Amino acid sequence: RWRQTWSGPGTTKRFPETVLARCVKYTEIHPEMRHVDCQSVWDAFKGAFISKHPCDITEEDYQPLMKLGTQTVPCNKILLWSRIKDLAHQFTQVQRDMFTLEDTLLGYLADDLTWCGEFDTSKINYQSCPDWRKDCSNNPVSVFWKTVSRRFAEAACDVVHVMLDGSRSKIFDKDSTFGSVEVHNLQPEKVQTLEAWVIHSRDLCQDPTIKELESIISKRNIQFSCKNIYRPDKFLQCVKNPEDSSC
Ligand SMILES: N=c1c2ncn3c2ncn1[C@@H]1C[C@H](COP(=O)(O)OP(=O)(O)OC[C@H]2O[C@@H]3[C@H](O)[C@@H]2O)[C@@H](O)[C@H]1O
Repeated sequence: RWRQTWSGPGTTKRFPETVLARCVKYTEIHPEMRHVDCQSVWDAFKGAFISKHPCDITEEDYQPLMKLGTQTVPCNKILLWSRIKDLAHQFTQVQRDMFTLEDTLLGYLADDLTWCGEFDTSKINYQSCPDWRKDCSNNPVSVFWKTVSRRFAEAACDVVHVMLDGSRSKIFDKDSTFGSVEVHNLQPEKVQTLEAWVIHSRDLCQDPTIKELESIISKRNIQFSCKNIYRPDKFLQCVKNPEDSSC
């Protein structure tokens, strides 16, 4: 009452209604998902975490949802990112030069939301949810993202791009979802090159954590490439209008 069970913020208000509406909106826009039944998608989502202990969630819990959300993405146009979501989304919005995970049905449904249930009750917990660090890593949100990020990385081919935040302490972070899940699930048989865009001065492509990334991916038999983006404001402007003196 004046203290909560878990350390993290509770489930987003109107969670059920929100997921359902996002599904409707997504399926009206994208024609190849125009057949999906959103009620059953919701049912599948619910079934992954309702009445389950929010610290004992597994990837199998989410397989019904994964099956319903199966989607073909252009394998050579994938954009990954770490800790730099705003720029990555503004970029893909211009002319769909690339696809991020949130441009998929499943990524779109869950983006920016929090959720969890309770053991031996079918109630949603609007009070609090497990914190990944203080409480447990096997919570419904962390497990959802690990499962979908894995499959998304497995679908990539040819040249794969990643946006990284050059202002952070660790530009490449081995403990992030990109560093711990996506880099290890790219398929060397299909992926020719990983190219990083370091968003800002110095040559950050010489930064020690970037040399670590290069070494990791080279040892997987994948080529590594890196570019500095010194002025992200100018860069976005060039994407919208490559017809510019500055560009
Ligand atoms: N889009 C997305 C996402 N949205 C929320 N979370 C997440 N994790 C991963 N991704 C995808 C994976 C990668 C990397 O995303 P990252 O920034 O490196 O992840 P982090 O470690 O900083 O997230 C902390 C916390 O937030 C969620 C995670 O589950 C975590 O619990 C992107 O390309 C994207 O496709």
